[PDB]
Amino acid sequence: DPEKVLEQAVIDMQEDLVQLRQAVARTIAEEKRTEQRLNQDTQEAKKW
Amino acid sequence: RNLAALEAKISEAKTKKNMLQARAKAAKANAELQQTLGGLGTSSATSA
Repeated sequence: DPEKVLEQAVIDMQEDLVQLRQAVARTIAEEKRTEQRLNQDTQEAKKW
Repeated sequence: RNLAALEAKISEAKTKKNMLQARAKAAKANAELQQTLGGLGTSSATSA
């Protein structure tokens, strides 16, 4: 039956966009985390 | 000498495994983006 399927496909898409938003946010954490390290790390070289 | 060496060995063994684990986990997360994008909407919604 048509309406059921067509709406269901649309419903799936609403999940998907949230999943990829998580992955983006996760990636923002990776950049933040590496910045945090690299910034300090380069100073540690100076300290020693 | 055995201790000082062992301590350095331990220290880096741990740290390398941790940052490897982190980059491995991040790498599979990036691959999971490509896989979930490969979960394309070009699907049986068309059939509905």
